Amino acid sequence: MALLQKTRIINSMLQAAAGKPVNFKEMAETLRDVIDSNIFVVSRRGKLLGYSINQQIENDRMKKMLEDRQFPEEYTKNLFNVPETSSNLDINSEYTAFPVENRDLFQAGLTTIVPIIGGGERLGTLILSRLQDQFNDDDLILAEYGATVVGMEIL
Amino acid sequence: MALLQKTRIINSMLQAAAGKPVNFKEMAETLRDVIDSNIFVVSRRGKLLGYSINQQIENDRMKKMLEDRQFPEEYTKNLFNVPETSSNLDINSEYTAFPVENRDLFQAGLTTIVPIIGGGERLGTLILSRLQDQFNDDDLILAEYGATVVGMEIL
Ligand SMILES: CC(C)[C@H](N)C(=O)O
Ligand SMILES: CC(C)[C@H](N)C(=O)O
Repeated sequence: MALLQKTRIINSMLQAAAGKPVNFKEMAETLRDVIDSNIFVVSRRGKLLGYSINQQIENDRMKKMLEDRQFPEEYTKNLFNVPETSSNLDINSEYTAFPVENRDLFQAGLTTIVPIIGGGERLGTLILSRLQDQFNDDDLILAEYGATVVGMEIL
Repeated sequence: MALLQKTRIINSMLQAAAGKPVNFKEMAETLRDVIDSNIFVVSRRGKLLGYSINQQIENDRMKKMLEDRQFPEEYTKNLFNVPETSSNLDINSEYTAFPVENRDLFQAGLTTIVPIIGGGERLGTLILSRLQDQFNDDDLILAEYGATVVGMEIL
C-alpha cells in the first residue's frame, strides 16, 4: 500500500485516541501494523512503555525483558550515543535489538533506532527490528511520525 | 526535496514546541513552508486559529477576514459537508478558498479541505490553497499530519 494509506492508518488511530488515557501499547501495535516490524518504546532508563512483537522469538532472556517491561541497563544507556535516527543497523551493531547470544540465528536481523525527543530533551527511544527486509524512507517517515507523537503523548 | 526531509521539518518543530503554549501560527507557517501553499486553520464556527499566507492577494474582503481572524458564516458551516480530505478543488467549487468575486483572476486557484478531527469530533478544518500546481500524495501526507496534530494540540 501507498504511504498515504499507512499514514491515514496512524492518523485515524491518533484522531480517535485524543483524548483518552494515553495508550503506548496501541501506538506500538499500529506502527507494527504499518511498518511490519517489532516495535519497542523505551524510556531513558530502559522501561518498556509499549511494545508490539511481530516475530515471536525463542530466547528466554528476551521473553523476560518483555515480561519485566525492562530492557538492559548498559544497552539502554548506550542508546543516548545515537543522537539521530540510525536505520538498518545489522546484527553485529552494539545497538542491535536482537539478543546477542543468537547472532548466528538472526544474521539477517536489522534494527532502526529512533530518538524520541520533546522540549529539546531526549525522552526515550523508539526501536524497530525485523529480519531481512531493509528499512526504507517510508518506514522512516512512519517511524519518525510515531516517535514524535510518542514524544508529545509522553508530556 | 524528499518527503522524509519535509516530515523531518515538521517533526523538529513539533519536537521543540512540546511543551510550550500551543502555537497555531507557527504550525501554519511550517506547513506553508513544506507544502508551499496558503494555510488556514479554521474552527467549527469560522474562527482563524492560525494562518500563514504564501500569496498576498489584493482583495479587501479577504484582507478583512485575516484582520478579523474570522471566515464567513455560510462558507464555514458548509465545510462540515466535507467529511474527508478533498483536494484540488477548483475555483468554481463552493469550497474554494479564493474570493468568489475574483474567480476570473484566480481561474487556476486550487483548494484542499482537510477535516481536523479529535475524539470522533470534527474540531475544525485545515484549508490549503494555491495557484496552478496540483496537490499530490506528499502534500496530502503533510497536510493530514498537520491536521491530526492540530486536532491534538486543540485538546
Ligand atoms: C536485545 C538487546 C537488548 C541487546 N542486543 C541484548 O542482546 O541484550
Ligand atoms: C474565500 C472563501 C471564504 C469563500 N470562497 C468566499 O469567497 O467568501
